[PDB]
Amino acid sequence: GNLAGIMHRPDSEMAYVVNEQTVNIRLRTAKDDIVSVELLAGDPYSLRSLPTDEKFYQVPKQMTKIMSDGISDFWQVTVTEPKRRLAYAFLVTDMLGIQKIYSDKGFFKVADADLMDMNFYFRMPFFQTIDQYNAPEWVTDTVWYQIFPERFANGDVSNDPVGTKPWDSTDHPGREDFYGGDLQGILDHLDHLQELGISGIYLNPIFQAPSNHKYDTQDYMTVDPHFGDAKLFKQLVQAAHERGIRVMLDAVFNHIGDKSVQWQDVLKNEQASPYADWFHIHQFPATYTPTDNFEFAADATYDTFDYTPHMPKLNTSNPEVVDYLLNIATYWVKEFDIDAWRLDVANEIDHHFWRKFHDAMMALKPDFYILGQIWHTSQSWLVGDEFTAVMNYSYTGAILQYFLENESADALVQKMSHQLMLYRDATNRMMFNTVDSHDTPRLMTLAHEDKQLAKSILTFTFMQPGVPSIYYGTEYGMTGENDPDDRKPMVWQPELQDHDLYDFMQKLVQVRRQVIAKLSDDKIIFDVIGERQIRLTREDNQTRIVGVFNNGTTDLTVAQPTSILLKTNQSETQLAPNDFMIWTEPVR
Amino acid sequence: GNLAGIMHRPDSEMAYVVNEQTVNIRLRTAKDDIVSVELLAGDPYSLRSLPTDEKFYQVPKQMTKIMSDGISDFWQVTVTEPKRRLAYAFLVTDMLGIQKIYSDKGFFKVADADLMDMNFYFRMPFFQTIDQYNAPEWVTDTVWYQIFPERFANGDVSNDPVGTKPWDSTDHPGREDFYGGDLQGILDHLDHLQELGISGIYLNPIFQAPSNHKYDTQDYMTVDPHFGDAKLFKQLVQAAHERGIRVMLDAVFNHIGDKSVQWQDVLKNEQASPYADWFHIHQFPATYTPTDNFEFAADATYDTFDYTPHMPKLNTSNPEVVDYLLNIATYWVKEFDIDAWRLDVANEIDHHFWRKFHDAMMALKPDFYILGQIWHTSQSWLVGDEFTAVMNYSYTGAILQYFLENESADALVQKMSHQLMLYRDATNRMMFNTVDSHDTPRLMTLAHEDKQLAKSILTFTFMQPGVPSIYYGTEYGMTGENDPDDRKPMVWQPELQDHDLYDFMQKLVQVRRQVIAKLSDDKIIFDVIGERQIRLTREDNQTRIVGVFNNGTTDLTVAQPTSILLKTNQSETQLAPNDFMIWTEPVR
Ligand SMILES: OC[C@H]1O[C@H](O[C@H]2[C@H](O)[C@@H](O)[C@@H](O[C@H]3[C@H](O)[C@@H](O)[C@@H](O)O[C@@H]3CO)O[C@@H]2CO)[C@H](O)[C@@H](O)[C@@H]1O
Ligand SMILES: OC[C@H]1O[C@H](O[C@H]2[C@H](O)[C@@H](O)[C@@H](O[C@H]3[C@H](O)[C@@H](O)[C@@H](O)O[C@@H]3CO)O[C@@H]2CO)[C@H](O)[C@@H](O)[C@@H]1O
Ligand SMILES: [Ca+2]
Ligand SMILES: [Ca+2]
Repeated sequence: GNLAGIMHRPDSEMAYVVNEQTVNIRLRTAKDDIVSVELLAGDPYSLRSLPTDEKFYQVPKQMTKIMSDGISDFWQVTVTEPKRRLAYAFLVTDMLGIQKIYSDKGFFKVADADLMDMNFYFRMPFFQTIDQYNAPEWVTDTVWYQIFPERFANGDVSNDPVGTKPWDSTDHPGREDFYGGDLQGILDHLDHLQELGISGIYLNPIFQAPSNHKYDTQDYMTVDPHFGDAKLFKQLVQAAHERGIRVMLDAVFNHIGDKSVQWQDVLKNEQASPYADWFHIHQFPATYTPTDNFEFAADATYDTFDYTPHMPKLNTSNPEVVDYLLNIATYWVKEFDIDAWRLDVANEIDHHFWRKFHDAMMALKPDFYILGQIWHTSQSWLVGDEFTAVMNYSYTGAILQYFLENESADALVQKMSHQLMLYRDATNRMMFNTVDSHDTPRLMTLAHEDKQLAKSILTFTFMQPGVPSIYYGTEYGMTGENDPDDRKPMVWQPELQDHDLYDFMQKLVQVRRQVIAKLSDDKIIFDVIGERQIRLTREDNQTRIVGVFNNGTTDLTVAQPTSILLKTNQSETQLAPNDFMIWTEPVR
Repeated sequence: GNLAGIMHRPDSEMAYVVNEQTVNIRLRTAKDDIVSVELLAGDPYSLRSLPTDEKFYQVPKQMTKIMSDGISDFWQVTVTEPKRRLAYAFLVTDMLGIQKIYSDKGFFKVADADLMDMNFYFRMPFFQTIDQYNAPEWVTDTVWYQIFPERFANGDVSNDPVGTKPWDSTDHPGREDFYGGDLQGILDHLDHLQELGISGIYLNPIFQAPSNHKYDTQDYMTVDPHFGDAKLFKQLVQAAHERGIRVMLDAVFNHIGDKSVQWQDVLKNEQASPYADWFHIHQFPATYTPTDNFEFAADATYDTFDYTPHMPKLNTSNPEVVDYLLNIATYWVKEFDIDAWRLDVANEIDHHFWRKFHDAMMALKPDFYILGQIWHTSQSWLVGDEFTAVMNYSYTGAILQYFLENESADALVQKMSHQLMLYRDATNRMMFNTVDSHDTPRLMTLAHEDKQLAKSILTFTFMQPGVPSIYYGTEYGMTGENDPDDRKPMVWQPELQDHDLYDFMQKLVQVRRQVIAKLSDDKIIFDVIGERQIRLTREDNQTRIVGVFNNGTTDLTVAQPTSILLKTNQSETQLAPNDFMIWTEPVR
């Protein structure tokens, strides 16, 4: 066997507590190298303390191969142990029939393994629910809608910025444009969101800031006055909740704007500022050389987001900054009852801070949802003591690459399988899946205005374990290249809206909320059935939902399903290129 | 190449912060499968934000193969980055000359890799010193001596337990014997410890408890009155410090004794006890069926250490228990100035508690030493936010197995290499190495009274990266099987002491403190030079210390060293079986 390809990391996503008496254990092996894996497991102390002749290693548990990423296979088993202490090792057999035991002490022939010594084994020493990962159940039933508030609806011309342009969804916005969108506009169109079927709103930043995007915060404790005021924000959250819609705000804690009181004080007083150590200033006075790009300087004497001199990095190791940020985080939850925080640039703030943030939020609301914006693998923030989930950019990015280019279905399934095996099972169901946002090109533009392709991408994404989100205007087919062109004014003129796509999105949201979300602890299966042909299955003990996606260049015939949920061809048996068909069937 | 054998886990012992601008990065590969590894690394944002044509991936950094465990090879490189943000990927070339890039996105041909996309890469997103592992420098210079206080010296007959036996180092103690050892006895023999050269004392538990070992605590806030009182303990710590000797106490926080006020209250009041939720009680009244073994019950209705009904497990998730234990931990440090805590059964207490414990201790004493007693791999407690180190049972156990049985030198070197690559480099230098203790058989008994073999084991262990400890009486050749026979009264009668071994131990302690501890960031090298023949090298930029160990059945000839530090044969060139020779030489 390929022993270098076998690995178990104790106390990780490969060995974790599910409830007071139950753990999940995983093993990695080299792809198709290992034929079977059994777990030897039980209470460590039982071996030499109990008077019985029976020993826990005499009764193996079979592990199941659950996924492969093309390089490795992943095996899993659930174990229950009333004594809430577990010692375990793996019996691995390769394709030639060579069996070894793999433990914390390495690889052995069974005959050479010291199976009576509790210290031979890997350990889950005591099952600690205080240390475990917990998923808030309400997220399961959510479909999110992301609003960039400057561009969703102008409900009040009287708060418009100077220079506001006429509302025109066909514009190509510049970086510094204003169109006057605000909180009253969101309130005015809650009916649209309820009719679409969404159950969560994700807002980009709404606190006082000079820009149209408001990531360069001036005051975290004030709704930007071009958007509204505290009374109006409270009204919006209550109106959303009345409609069964949760609210997630954007926390921009990595950096502050340079027009904040704190940064202006540093500019006035230099190192004698009370805020000097709230930042990362290498040389005083804090300075930079301007360039023709507002958002770039080569030589700022302080750390910044990216290279922009207008977003000085906050020193979140400073206890005064920790207290300031936790008071902000607490204020919006306690006073306005929001349901979730989306954490901007979350990876660049330290774990010590995020553990304090987690503890503060869960003390206010045990079912709070904490979503980190991170584009790369995020294991260290998803143990159970920091975030609930991250933006799932790597997962939706792989889906986009498959549909928009010509890679094999095997490649896509390998990438998705790799992603799922990075994290605990419950974590995977909390990941936030969006195919576009205020920082990437729009779906309809990536698809070159091929609506069938757009529908395929959305449907495939809405079948995945994580929770889906719709970026405002996707439901009407809005186009746009990357920022700022992905921030067009929302299309409210019916003559400019794709009504067929809107009808489709209503149906797809209902499949997600009424069928997918109501399975009970389901299994997902990825089957490559042909060249660029994928069968996706989700199934519990009662119900199987199946989606077939034909993204090759030939027609595909499938058996006529008895209960079709959603399809794009008029046929009940034929899929043309880029067609799909979703159906449901009882499990036999 | 064996791609299934290649792995990098970001934000772990494979990618960690050393100081504000510097990180260490490791890669695992299959043994001898990969010929070279280069790191491509730099500021993620530089790729698209800087106006220069130069890109960080155009200038690779070579990684060095530092260790192999017989299954995998491990590669390492240190990276400095003034922007304190790092994106990185690995260029790996196998034995056939096939080169691929390995990143957070998987394996690629270089030509297919999206090297201009910061999200292609693994990430160290911002270098957070608040999250890093820190090693206290003073531990570097320490040699510990472990005292089991009931058995070290009776300095006061007036506090002896009823039934105390005459002091006789030739006895085989029973489980419930008392010999009257106490704190005044330790004070009385500090001269012996200073003459031996030790610089740290590790005490087994000293707080009020009914047993001879005192792991069944009755009151954590009181020195056991058969050992002494608070005034005497303060005197002992001050006298130890005056001699340059640090003090480590044993914290028994997993379980309490059944004669504690808290457990007795549970027995009196059942679930109406104010302490009911300080424990893990499944059924009230808390009960068990006694057996002929005091330390065993099959059916206790509450969780216990092992299966002993006299050590109910504490519920360290309960905030009242957390506060109680942190107040104990703080009291002995603040009021008596101890230097370290050794944590009994540390793995069975939750990480949430240990993070609070760490924060409390470091707030009192930034250089505090926190040592966990854990027999299995301990990665999750050694990140930098919980313990400093653990008891290094797996490492010294491998050394014992080599010297006492007949395995190959390759096997030993593989096991030690595996251990070192589990942890950060600084952590490895904080691990606590003892070849015996109050829970295992004595060295001289394991060696079947072969003093040359005992000397070999001690010398080999004292050359390792971790800090060494001597269990009381090792320096005079005390014998003993496992507990209780490893707890004989200390041998103070000169006619019964091995004076040659004592002289040897003085010399070995001086080699450790005057030579090994004073190298500056050294490299350790393990060379297998023959059948059961090992050359161990430690070297910095000025000094190399070399030890050769001949544990085969033939004579071994070595070149005459110019500066021999320690040897067992009278020859300066010949090692007989079980001889060793340590020397020092300048690096050329
Ligand atoms: O002026 C700089 C920039 O500010 C705003 O960008 C924010 C993004 O909108 C937000 O989603 C987040 O994105 C960054 C990721 O966190 C980071 O890891 C890396 O991938 O870059 C992303 C894009 O910059 O954070 C930024 C900063 O708060 C504003 O929306 C942009 O128009 C503007 O260019
Ligand atoms: O009455 C039970 C037992 O109590 C005392 O044993 C302690 C050991 O001395 C101490 O070092 C520690 O050892 C345990 C390890 O933590 C645990 O992981 C596993 O390896 O078992 C070890 C040995 O029991 O803890 C125990 C309990 O506090 C006492 O010294 C013994 O004589 C007595 O048998
Ligand atoms: Ca407006
Ligand atoms: Ca005494």
